[PDB]
Formats: sequence, C-alpha cells, structure tokens
Amino acid sequence: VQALVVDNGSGNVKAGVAGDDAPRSVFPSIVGRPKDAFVGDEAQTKRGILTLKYPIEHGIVTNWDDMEKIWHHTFYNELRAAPEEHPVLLTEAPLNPKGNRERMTQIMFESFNVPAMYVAIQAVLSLYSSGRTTGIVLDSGDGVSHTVPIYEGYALPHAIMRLDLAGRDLTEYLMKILHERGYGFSTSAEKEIVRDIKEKLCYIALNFDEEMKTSEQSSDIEKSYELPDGNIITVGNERFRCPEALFQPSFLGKEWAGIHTTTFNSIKKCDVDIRKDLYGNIVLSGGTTMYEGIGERLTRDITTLAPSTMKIKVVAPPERKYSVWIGGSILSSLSTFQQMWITKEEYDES
Amino acid sequence: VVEHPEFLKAGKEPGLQIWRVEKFDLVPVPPNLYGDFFTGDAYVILKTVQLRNGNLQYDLHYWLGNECSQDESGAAAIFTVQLDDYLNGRAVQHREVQGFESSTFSGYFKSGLKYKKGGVASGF
Ligand SMILES: Nc1ncnc2c1ncn2[C@@H]1O[C@H](COP(=O)(O)OP(=O)(O)OP(=O)(O)O)[C@@H](O)[C@H]1O
Ligand SMILES: [Ca+2]
Ligand SMILES: [Ca+2]
Ligand SMILES: [Cl-]
Ligand SMILES: [K+]
Ligand SMILES: [Mg+2]
Ligand code: NA
Repeated sequence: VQALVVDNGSGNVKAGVAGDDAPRSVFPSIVGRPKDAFVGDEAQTKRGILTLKYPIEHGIVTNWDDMEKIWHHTFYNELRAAPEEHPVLLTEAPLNPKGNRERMTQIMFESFNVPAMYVAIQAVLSLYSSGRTTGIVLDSGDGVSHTVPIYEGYALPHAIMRLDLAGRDLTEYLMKILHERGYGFSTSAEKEIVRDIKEKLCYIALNFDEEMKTSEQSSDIEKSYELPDGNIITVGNERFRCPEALFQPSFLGKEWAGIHTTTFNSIKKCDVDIRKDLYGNIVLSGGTTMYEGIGERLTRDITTLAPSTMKIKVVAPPERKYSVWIGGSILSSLSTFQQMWITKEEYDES
Repeated sequence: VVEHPEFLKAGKEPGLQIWRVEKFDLVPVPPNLYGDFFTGDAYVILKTVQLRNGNLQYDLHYWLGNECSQDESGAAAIFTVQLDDYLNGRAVQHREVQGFESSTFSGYFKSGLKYKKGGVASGF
C-alpha cells in the first residue's frame, strides 16, 4: 500500500503519494466559513460570502477544527484517497510542542482512522532530499523561517532558531513600499496579486548599498508586470528592497536578527567540533529561499560573520521549494518505512 | 527498524560491504564490481574494523554519483542514518561525492576508485 505524504505548510498544503517527485496537490492553507466550510482555492473564490482564517499561521497548528477541515479537504477533494486505507506521513515544524504532535496524532487515528502514521520534522526531510545527513537547513516558508542544525541524521534541538519573518511578511512589505509610487494594494485579493509580483520580479542584492546606488543611476532596474485588469505596473528598487528585509528586519520595524545572523547564531549553539560540517552544508529550503541572488548574498554575509578558518558553502537545490515534501516522498517509499510508523492498533491500546 | 535483511547482515565481521540504492531499497553490490561505481547511482558503504580490544569499529560512507537521481541520493542518506541507528549510533558517517572522495574511502579499494557510465533507473 502506498503512503500519502502531507506537508502542513503555514501558507500552502503540499500533498501527494509516496514515490512521486513532486506534490500533486498544492493549495492554500485557508478555511472559509459563512459570514459550512470551504478550503483552499474554493475559499478564495468565495471570499465575499466567507470569513477566511489561517489555521497554521506560523507553522504551528492553532485552530484544530479548521485544521481538520484542511485535512479532510486534502484526503477527499484533492487526493480522493481513503485516509483509513493508507499510511500517512505528516510533517511538523521544528520545535513543534509534543502536545501539538499528540493532538494531530489523535485526530489522524480517531477522526480519520488512519491505519499507520509517521510524523517527520520538515527541515530533516529537506536535508535528506539534498543527499545529506549533516548540515544546517534554512527553511523559509510563508509564515515562518527556521534554522535547523542536523548531525548524522538528527536535529539538534538546543540550536534550532525560529524567525517569524518569512514570505507573507515580504508580500506585506512590498504592499507597503509600493505606496511610494502611488499603489494602494490592501485587500486580500490584492495581496495575492502582490505576492505574484514579488515572486516574479524581486531579487536579492549581492550588496544592498551598492545596488541602491546603481539602481538610482538609470531606469534599467524597472520591470513591468501585467495586472489582472490589464493595467501595467512598473517596479524599480522595490524589486530588491522587499527581500532585503530577510537580512534587515529593521525594514519592518523589528529588532530581529536577519537570516544570515540567525544561521550563524544557530551554528554557534553547536559544539565547536561539528561546526565545520554545518558551515560546509548550509541547505536552503522553502519558497522564500527562491529569490535570485540568495545563495551568493548569504555566502558573503555568513562568511563575514563566521571565523575565517571555516569553509562556507550555501546549497540552493533547484527544487528546494518542495524539498520537505520530496524528502517525505523518499522516506515513505523506502523498504524500511513500515518499521518506522505507529499503527492505529498500537495507538488505540497505548 | 531492524527487520531489513541487509541490516541483519551489516557489520557482523571485519570487512567491506557495499550496497547500491535501487528503487528505494538497499541491494548488495556483486563483489566482483567493488571499486567500480556507476556515475548514475548512489551507494552505501560500511567498513568494519576489528579493534585491539575485540570490539568492532564502523565507518559508513554514502557515495553520490554525479548523475544519480534525487531519490537515490536521498535514500542513500536516509539508509545511512538507519544503518547507524541499527549499529547503536556507533558508526561515523561520511558523505562522498564522485571525484572528491576522502582518502580513507579511496583507500578501501586496492585498485582505486573508478567510475562507469549509466546506472539503475530512478525510482521517481
Ligand atoms: N519564486 C519565489 N520567490 C519568492 N518567494 C516565493 C517564490 N515562490 C514562492 N514564494 C513564496 O514562498 C511562500 C510559500 O512557500 P512554502 O509554501 O514553502 O511556505 P509554507 O511552507 O507554505 O509556510 P511554512 O513553511 O512557513 O509554514 C509564499 O509566501 C510564496 O510567495
Ligand atoms: Ca540511477
Ligand atoms: Ca553515529
Ligand atoms: Cl570572517
Ligand atoms: K518554514
Ligand atoms: Mg514549509
Ligand atoms: Na566548513
């Protein structure tokens, strides 16, 4: 029997079958209820008649009724799979509380009657998808970013760092700074358009100050985007000022450390004898790591922070957007997966 | 996580054991082929050494061919972790990339490391 693989993303669920190289279902982690529940894309097409909610806003499930609606949508509407007839691999955020993991397990075994399940840490799956057992994963998604050191297959919990700054904050920041040129994107639907602008036009400057200087010297920076209503918008230095907030959260009015500093701090929490292996295997994961220029910029900035004896290598796998899901698909395909899971009978008699 | 037949054979005697990842499984490499690696494939290597005190020492290497598929390199990594666990965590793990292998790993093969075109089909 073929396992189902479900990556519970703050912004989008990725779901599919073990042994595929990509998720066949990707949909927004949104539940709409009347102003009797709609999920994902259908909730957005009905935002007029629904109140919309994010049940996993910052990688942690906080609304369990709505999360169960998302899982029901996953199994029945997206995959058309009987959850009671497949093993399920479910992902969780780094540092997910054990009580949260237990609640998701209870729902799977007692509401969906899944016959067997396994819970995997997202960043560990991404590291495996990159062909590594040791490294530090920088996973930047929609609602959360984590830096996760991993040694010989297992995360080091005392060194994991969480940054509540990720893709949704960048979309919101682009919405804000486009007011400089007179745009007033503000509604939920407009936010989706600006998200697409961000993905299509933004990039990370190798050196922010020099890019500000060069971009002001000509109009070469300007790039166009065709809005749904046919109008064209032109974006200039917003293209790299927006993702610059990953490195300078002060742009968002936050005293938080940027992603380079956070990665450095995470490695420093690990004992000196394994840091070389972490610095040499900095693996990017997640949609918000897809910006052009990110690997080159992170390499410079981490090299500056780290002792000069270290060898910094930032790895940016081409299919890193879905590397959590891919790692899950690999793990749940292995001849050994059947020994890793918990069965419903074991759970029910525990 | 033990019932896998190749786990049951791993690290029982001093020597050299090589498996190839094939369709999400660990498959023994014919010993006549030891030292020759398909560039299209990923492998797991366990070197077992008899210590002076009689205990056994373990080094696990996972070797990644330049053209191996993502399922193959990911499975090699995962099987390495699982084999180490089965050996009670006492194995030291080594990532080996084609053309950049450690001198320890190349030293396992009297004839040195060689590569061949091709490999077993991806599971993906
Ligand atoms: N090419 C891109 N450039 C920049 N950002 C992108 C790109 N593609 C996707 N994103 C952003 O990635 C985010 C979603 O990626 P992901 O789906 O990996 O986050 P999540 O996993 O959904 O949420 P988390 O992992 O934080 O709980 C969205 O904010 C999306 O805009
Ligand atoms: Ca192959
Ligand atoms: Ca070990
Ligand atoms: Cl330095
Ligand atoms: K994330
Ligand atoms: Mg994610
Ligand atoms: Na290094």
